[PDB]
Amino acid sequence: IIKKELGLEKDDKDAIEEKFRERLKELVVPKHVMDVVDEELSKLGLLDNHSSEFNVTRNYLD
Amino acid sequence: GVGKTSIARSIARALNREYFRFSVGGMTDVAEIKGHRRTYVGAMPGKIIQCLKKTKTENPLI
Ligand SMILES: Nc1ncnc2c1ncn2[C@@H]1O[C@H](COP(=O)(O)OP(=O)(O)O)[C@@H](O)[C@H]1O
Repeated sequence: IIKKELGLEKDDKDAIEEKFRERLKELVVPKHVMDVVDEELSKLGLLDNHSSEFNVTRNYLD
Repeated sequence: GVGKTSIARSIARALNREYFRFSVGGMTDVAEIKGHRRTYVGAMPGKIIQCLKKTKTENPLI
């Protein structure tokens, strides 16, 4: 109850999702790269937080 | 752009069995064929499962 969407509810990866989306929100972003970023985020959610390929994905999206 | 996919669609119509199409182009990860073990949150079935589910048949035209 204390959480109210705090702490464990961020998952440490959807935080990256939100960070990237807000970072590119002000940008008038191309639709193509928009869907590519969506695919990258989908893979981010499809990959664990403790692996090398996930780190490479995070770096590429960075 | 020669209608090959349209040929497949017409064959499916002439065979009364559903139509589905799949893209293997440049894919290297057999995961999309085999999905993922479902253990990982975000793991997904292989596209064949999606095809069979949508086509609603065990004798579709793939
Ligand atoms: N001989 C043909 N008769 C009818 N339609 C054709 C023919 N050749 C090409 N087309 C057209 O091509 C379109 C689909 O092309 P597509 O199958 O995507 O090309 P490719 O097979 O090279 O991928 C269809 O809308 C279809 O009407």
